[PDB]
Amino acid sequence: ESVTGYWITCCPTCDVDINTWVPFYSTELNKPAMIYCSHGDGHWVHAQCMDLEERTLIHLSYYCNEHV
Amino acid sequence: GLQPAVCLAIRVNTFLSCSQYHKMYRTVKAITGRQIFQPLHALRNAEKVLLPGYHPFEWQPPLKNVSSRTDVGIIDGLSGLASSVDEYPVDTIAKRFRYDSALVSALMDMEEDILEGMRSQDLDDYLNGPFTVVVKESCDGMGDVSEKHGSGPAVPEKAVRFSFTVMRITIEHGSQNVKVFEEPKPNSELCCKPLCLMLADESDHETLTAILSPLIAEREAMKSSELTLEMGGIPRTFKFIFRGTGYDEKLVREVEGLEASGSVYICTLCDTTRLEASQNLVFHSITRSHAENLQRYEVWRSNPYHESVEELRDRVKGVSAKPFIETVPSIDALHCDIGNAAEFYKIFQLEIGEVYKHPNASKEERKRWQATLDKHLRKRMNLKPIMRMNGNFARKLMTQETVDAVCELIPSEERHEALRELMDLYLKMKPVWRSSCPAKECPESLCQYSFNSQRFAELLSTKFKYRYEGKITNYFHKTLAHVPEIIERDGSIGAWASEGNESGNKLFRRFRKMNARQSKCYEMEDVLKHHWLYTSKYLQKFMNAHNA
Amino acid sequence: GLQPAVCLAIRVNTFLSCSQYHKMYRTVKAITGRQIFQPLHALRNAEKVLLPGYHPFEWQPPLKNVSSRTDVGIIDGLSGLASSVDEYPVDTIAKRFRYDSALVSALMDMEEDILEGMRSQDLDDYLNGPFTVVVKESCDGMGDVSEKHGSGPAVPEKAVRFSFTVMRITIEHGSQNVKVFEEPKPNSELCCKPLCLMLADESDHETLTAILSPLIAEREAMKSSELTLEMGGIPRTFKFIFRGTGYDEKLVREVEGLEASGSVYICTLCDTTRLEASQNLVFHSITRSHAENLQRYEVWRSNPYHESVEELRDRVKGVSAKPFIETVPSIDALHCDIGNAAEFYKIFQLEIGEVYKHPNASKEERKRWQATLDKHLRKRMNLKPIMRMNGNFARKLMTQETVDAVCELIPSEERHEALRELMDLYLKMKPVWRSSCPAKECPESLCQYSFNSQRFAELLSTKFKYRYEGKITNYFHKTLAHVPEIIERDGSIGAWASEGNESGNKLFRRFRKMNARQSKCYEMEDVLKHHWLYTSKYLQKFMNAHN
Amino acid sequence: MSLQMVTVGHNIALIQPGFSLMNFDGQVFFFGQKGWPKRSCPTGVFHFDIKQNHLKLKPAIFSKDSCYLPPLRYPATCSYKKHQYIIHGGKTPNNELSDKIYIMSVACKNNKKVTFRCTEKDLVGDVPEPRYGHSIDVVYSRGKSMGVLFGGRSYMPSTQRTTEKWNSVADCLPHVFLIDFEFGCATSYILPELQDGLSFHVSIARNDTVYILGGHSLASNIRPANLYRIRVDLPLGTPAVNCTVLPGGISVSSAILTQTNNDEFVIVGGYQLENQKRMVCSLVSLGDNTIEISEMETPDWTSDIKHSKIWFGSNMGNGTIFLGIPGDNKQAMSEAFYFYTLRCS
Amino acid sequence: MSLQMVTVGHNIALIQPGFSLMNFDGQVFFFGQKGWPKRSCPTGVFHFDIKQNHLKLKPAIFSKDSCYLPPLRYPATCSYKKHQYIIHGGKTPNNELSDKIYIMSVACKNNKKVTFRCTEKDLVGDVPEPRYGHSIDVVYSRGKSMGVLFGGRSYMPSTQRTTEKWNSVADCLPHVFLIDFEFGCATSYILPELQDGLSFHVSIARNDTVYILGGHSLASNIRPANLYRIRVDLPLGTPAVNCTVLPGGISVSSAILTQTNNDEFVIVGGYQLENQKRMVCSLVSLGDNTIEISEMETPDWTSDIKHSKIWFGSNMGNGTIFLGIPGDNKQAMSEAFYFYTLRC
DNA sequence: GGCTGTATCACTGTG
DNA sequence: TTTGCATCACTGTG
DNA sequence: CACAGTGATACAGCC
DNA sequence: CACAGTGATGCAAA
Ligand SMILES: [Ca+2]
Ligand SMILES: [Ca+2]
Ligand SMILES: [Zn+2]
Ligand SMILES: [Zn+2]
Ligand SMILES: [Zn+2]
Ligand SMILES: [Zn+2]
Repeated sequence: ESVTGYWITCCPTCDVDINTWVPFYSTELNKPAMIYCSHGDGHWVHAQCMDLEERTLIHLSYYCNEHV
Repeated sequence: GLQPAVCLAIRVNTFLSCSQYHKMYRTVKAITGRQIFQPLHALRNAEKVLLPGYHPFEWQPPLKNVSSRTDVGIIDGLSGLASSVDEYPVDTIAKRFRYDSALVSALMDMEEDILEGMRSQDLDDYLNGPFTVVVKESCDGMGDVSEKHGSGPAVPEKAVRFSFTVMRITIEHGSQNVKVFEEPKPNSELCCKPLCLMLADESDHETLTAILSPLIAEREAMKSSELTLEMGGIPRTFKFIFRGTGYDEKLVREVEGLEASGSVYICTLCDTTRLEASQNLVFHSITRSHAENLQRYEVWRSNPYHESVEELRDRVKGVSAKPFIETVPSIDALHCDIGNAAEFYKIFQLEIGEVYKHPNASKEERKRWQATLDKHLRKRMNLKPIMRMNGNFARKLMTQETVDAVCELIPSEERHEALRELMDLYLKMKPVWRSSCPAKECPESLCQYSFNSQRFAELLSTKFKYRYEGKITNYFHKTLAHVPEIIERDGSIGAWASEGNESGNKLFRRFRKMNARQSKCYEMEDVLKHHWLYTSKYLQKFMNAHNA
Repeated sequence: GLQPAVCLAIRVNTFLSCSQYHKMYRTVKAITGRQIFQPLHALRNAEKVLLPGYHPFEWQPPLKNVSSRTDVGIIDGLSGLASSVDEYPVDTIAKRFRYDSALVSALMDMEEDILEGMRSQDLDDYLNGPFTVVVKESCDGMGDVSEKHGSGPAVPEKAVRFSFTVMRITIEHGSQNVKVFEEPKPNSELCCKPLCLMLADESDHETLTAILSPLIAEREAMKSSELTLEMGGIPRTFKFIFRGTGYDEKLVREVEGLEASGSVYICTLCDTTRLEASQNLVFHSITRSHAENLQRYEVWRSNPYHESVEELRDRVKGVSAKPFIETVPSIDALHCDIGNAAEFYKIFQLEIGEVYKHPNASKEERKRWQATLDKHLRKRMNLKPIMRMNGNFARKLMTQETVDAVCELIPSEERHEALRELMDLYLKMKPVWRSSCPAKECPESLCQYSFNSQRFAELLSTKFKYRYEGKITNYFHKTLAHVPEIIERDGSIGAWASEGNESGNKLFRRFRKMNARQSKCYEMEDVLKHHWLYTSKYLQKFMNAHN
Repeated sequence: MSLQMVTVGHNIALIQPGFSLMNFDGQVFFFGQKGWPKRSCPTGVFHFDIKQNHLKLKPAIFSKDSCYLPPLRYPATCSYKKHQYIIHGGKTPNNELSDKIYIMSVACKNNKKVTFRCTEKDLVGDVPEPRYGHSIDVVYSRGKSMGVLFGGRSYMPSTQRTTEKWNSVADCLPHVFLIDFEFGCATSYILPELQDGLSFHVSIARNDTVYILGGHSLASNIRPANLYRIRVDLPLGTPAVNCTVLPGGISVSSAILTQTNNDEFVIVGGYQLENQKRMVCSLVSLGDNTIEISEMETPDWTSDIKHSKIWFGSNMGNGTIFLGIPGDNKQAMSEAFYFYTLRCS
Repeated sequence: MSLQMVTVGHNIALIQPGFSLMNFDGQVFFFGQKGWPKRSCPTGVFHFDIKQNHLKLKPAIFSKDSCYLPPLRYPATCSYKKHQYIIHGGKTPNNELSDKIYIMSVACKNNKKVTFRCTEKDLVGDVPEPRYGHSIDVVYSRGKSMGVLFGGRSYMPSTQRTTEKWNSVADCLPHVFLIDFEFGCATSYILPELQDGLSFHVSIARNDTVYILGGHSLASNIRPANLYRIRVDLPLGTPAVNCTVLPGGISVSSAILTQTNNDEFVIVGGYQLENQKRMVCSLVSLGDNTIEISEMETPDWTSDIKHSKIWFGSNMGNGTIFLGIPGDNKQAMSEAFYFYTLRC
């Protein structure tokens, strides 16, 4: 965690839950990865909540679903 | 005077280690002058009758691929797995009984209760008619189990426990089956007999299969056979009908051959996409089984129709691995409650933040909402903030007073009414899938279930569409759809819950620390033996001998 | 028919909870027909004469700012701290005994031991001479103590334990002092009598001082007085000498007003800086004291000479706070051993990669070296990687077999002899500060300590100059310089250690979840009472009734 | 009046309840941190710089003649005009009261750095006892300046304090104190209108009058709605002090005071009852001999403020009040307090 | 022989001992991952791409007319020539032996993308029993191509298997199996020169001979230094097979073979004893009828490799060997292996 | 009259 | 014959 | 509707 | 040289 606690509701439809989190993308070794958006003040959102693909996440590694 | 069996019962039930018992016995003997308590060696001699591998039994027909010896106790869980340097690395210490020996020991321990119930049912106590024993299996994966210094394999920090509990025994004395025994507290830790203890990661599929294959082989071998055992004089015959409904959702996914817990197919009971579940929410059916999963895996591997990856995944709905454990499709009450509590907690977080109107989600406001909810809950309902979600938080969070307190932070009144109605519907639906006998304890709630589920789904689709439009949680889907069918099929969901195995995990963690040798090659054996001794009704009967 | 005292002793020392004892008593009574075990209310009545606040006692002169009542038991640790909304927030729950009553009870439960000790040296059992008793004080700050649900203060997840242990009692007969009693296991968890339990962060100065100020005031009042008590039907007079030694380095720095963590000034005994310690390494003295620190803080606050920040800190020698507890300058054996083991672990890591030949290295290479050492330490010594080094790991790592095992990873045999010599010197020095009576246990190792220290320092300054040229760790400095003198002054190092308090932390953790009510307003008092009962010699000696 | 959140850097832990804020020619400074000063900022005073709703606490360096004062958690602070600040009393981190007056001024100011001078002054005469939560103001009359100090809370006297109630706090006597800073002397006056001690009150310093409103009497556990006017005359002889009660007072404890415009003040924050927070803000209009107390519009409070148990704050001196709520929870350190800035026109 | 360290990305956990590396037109492919396939790469085959001492594993999609094979763990793999990889046997993640032959080829190659075709073949006749750790090679003679398969490890037969020893293994019979892929027919020959079974050995495919060196007999728990030459004659009638024992062999088990040059092979790695690793590398020179084995220079092994207890690896087909060392330091850490590359 | 047994209170831990 | 105590290779609180 | 505790207090009941 | 366990095994003692 340190200063990067990922357990925050990314969006109103944030399917991510700490109790039942599972690795969707083949990059989240122990904790889910988050994508940062620069719209407004900027915000970190869960990768799965964006409904992106593994290739898209790899290419990325911004405007979120409610900011586009 | 005090018998060795009674001394052993006292020592085992009152959480006393051998050294502490020896100190107590020494002090009592020295001060009083008479030997009130029996020596430790006498207790150890007297503890051998209860343990497996003592009573003679026969299998008709003889068990396939299982030895006919009746004098086998604690054995190595690796089952002779090759530890050679050339082969696959083995880092796992495991200890287990033989399934038939464990069952015969459990039946011998339960003999007295079986006879008492048979007498109480107004039946003569010498019948040898074929019985019917129901045993519920449970497999749990612990975490944060620290390893020990010393020579041996570099075992991981997670353990796996496989246990079973005898639920019901019935006998045929006419055109109907009369029940002669039933567990008063199915979820109690006092009746959860361990069968296998291993130190391996739950997700380590190779090691898990390598260790657990012999147990599944024995279970498949003795599904169709009869066990003859001398009980109270006459030899009597028993049959076994296994029912494994104690696994959690992730372990069910792993052992049933289904895909990862996050995918488009989100039910171990039916084959429905998440979008279809979200758009229907009410009407479904149970159409999944172990043989069907095996056929699905065979189709997936062979590709008989020459389809692409997506079409093949659609054809074989979620199965991409060969199952190796036959698990009856069921809903785990404890994990269902935990998931529903987490879902309602997130719903409260959204509701106190006005997501329906002006949903300008700010990176700071999203945390302000959680902070204010946690502070208000601590001030009103006396609940501290916790990172995960456990049972007690669920029980204290689903109460009506919790919604009454949360409504103080929501500016609107329509949202108050909607949230209160949703909580009332959930609380009215809860006692249907938690009671040990819904048809006799909550008949009105059991009958008025379809209407309540439909109203819950309609409310969740109308006044909460900002979160659930093409997305419904798996536990919500199970609770809304497959409660009545599973109740009709089994009799009660919740009696088959995993609470017993979860409490057995606590007992294991306590015994591994303060009731067993601290070496690396003996800890599992000692813990397994002491746990089996603890879950013995013959010993537990003495502690309740004061009242009769 | 077991007596209530015997039954209570059995229950307390066999780690049996009240409910388990009730079940055992019920079953034994029902299946035997005779009341072998006494009931719970009888045990509770019989335990009353053991908790603090039962025996009468007198203070002459009466203690300043201390009440004269003799019937005070478990009192609130907050000491009536204001809890109004306007005042400073209170977020701690604490329960404590009064120091005078606790010491009266501790002295009273060892009456038979005192009588036996007096008889063992041919003295009258009716002596009324001034018994001078030395009491060791320890204070520890634990971590990861779970908070409980409920209504009230939002206590943090940390606890602080304060404890005392009676070390020895001396009586002045004729013109010489003779030791009536002496603890044979000073570091044992059976003599760690608690005095105050609280739930606050160790590095929370405001709350820590607000809770611990009454205890320090009581100790100061008791320092210049005498206690009149009744034992064996005779009045006896007691004087007390308090020695605070169980503190760790961080806590002693925080309390004694020194600058926290690592800084220019590293030792709590002398005034040397890091560079001076690295340059000299063998010759120092002891100059720190509580009064000296108070004067230094006064000078720092007043700034009489009108100096800048650097000059003022140089003149104050790193004191930037007002001390409030008189901690005797000493070295803690457990933490010293742990730190030295960690330093030797780091030296092994560096020597595996041959840093003495390669001035620089990369992070990946250093991690690879650490992984290689951890992997190779399992095949030969049967050890596992540990996030934070502990005592058993230290004792296993400091053996010669460890340096023999790590020897076969260093490419050059030139470094093997140097590493082996360093390990041999450390193993020669260790028993001197680890023994409980060095003069009568290891006289040969005690006599030749300066020579070994000089050889160790020369080896560090010549061979291992790539890490210890201009920077020497504080515990290494203490071991090399400040130890030939603490043995002469006090008498032992390992006796005045924090091992007892650290082992009592385990009993605290066990009792919190096995012998205490689950609530935020009774758990502390229940744990305190049960720990005090567990540390009672009158109950303890019944278990050894066979011998 | 508008409320806006402000985020703190990596030293947010240095902010504790009762912190004092000082104003020097438009520069904001912070005093009274948590715990003893560390190596980063040995002096203990900080520069409180707010830029685009972001807070930074920069270190500050004392002068060569300074006396490095200990942190004070509830001091009594007043301004004096070279502009200087007078600090009296307070609680040190070792939880013991102080009875020393500290005068702080600005020695030399450079680019993005300020040097302070701190001087300790010893009082003579009927010296006030150590106390915290009291009010000290400065009165100018007939060309002579003095200071008026009211009572607060202290510990029990050293001859009546027991270790079982060591931290018990009792209200001080209602005696008023007049302090002369040219020679550092003090004189105590007893008044008939004052019979019960008050603590955590609000003081307004007019030309030759001190207005005292609010308070909290611990002896009676009540919060009186009393308004007192203390008039001090400084003739060639001994000073004369009179007190008068005025109808129209308000009940508040630990209220925050700001000065928006000339002859106008705003009271924000405080507690009416133990479990209730004063969510209304008051406006004080001064006059030649009379004052007017009115109620202004309630600011749009956030949901966290309206349902919190306690809150603290201080005054920046430019019409902006820096307030704080103990949000989140004592867990992994991701924000311990939540800080807002309130602008009163 | 140059030794270098390769840093692996986010697919490190996908590499477990016993994997297989295939060479297709200069590209390297990885098969036999740990656990059943995830949703990212349902096929189970990866594009083992190593560049500037960094390793990446990208998913590869099979063709529409292919069978999605399970992840094997010790298959007998051989090349065939229009280039195919034939894999037989192995252990599925459920610890059950598979007795199926999978032929893997390439359907179409796109820009930096390759599509595989996997076909399952059913054997008839004296079909080999399920086994793992054996060796299969391809022999060409008189215009006819057959395959030679030797023995390995296998579970006890179903008529002698007990749950107390369910996972016990035993060496298969030392019979030699000849497989024709044109019609998928297998014939078993019992050779009097072969008496003790072998497992984890090295097989070298010459024009019309197969050379077997190394092994580990389970019954005697020895590692004999016996070299065998199996020669297959393929007339118009029934085939003939003759086995000859030759001197000059070496003792090794689970060694890695690479082909640096024609009529030349390099053997690296193995286990001379239970714990004494074979740090030496051998050079095998092959002729039309005569063979020889010599000892080459020992590469500069790193500190971790010399003191490791176990090591595994595979051949990349370009004169390079990809071999791993267990990290043995996993405190909730993903990095559990220290892969290296070796060039001959 | 005094000892004994049991209900009650707000919580725990394995998830 | 039944009791009793030494021994082994570890633990947990740091 | 998890369930066996966790200890101190008060009151009904029996020798 | 922390120290009280921790359980099975085995030889000595009454
Ligand atoms: Ca679990
Ligand atoms: Ca500590
Ligand atoms: Zn999310
Ligand atoms: Zn966005
Ligand atoms: Zn379903
Ligand atoms: Zn020093």
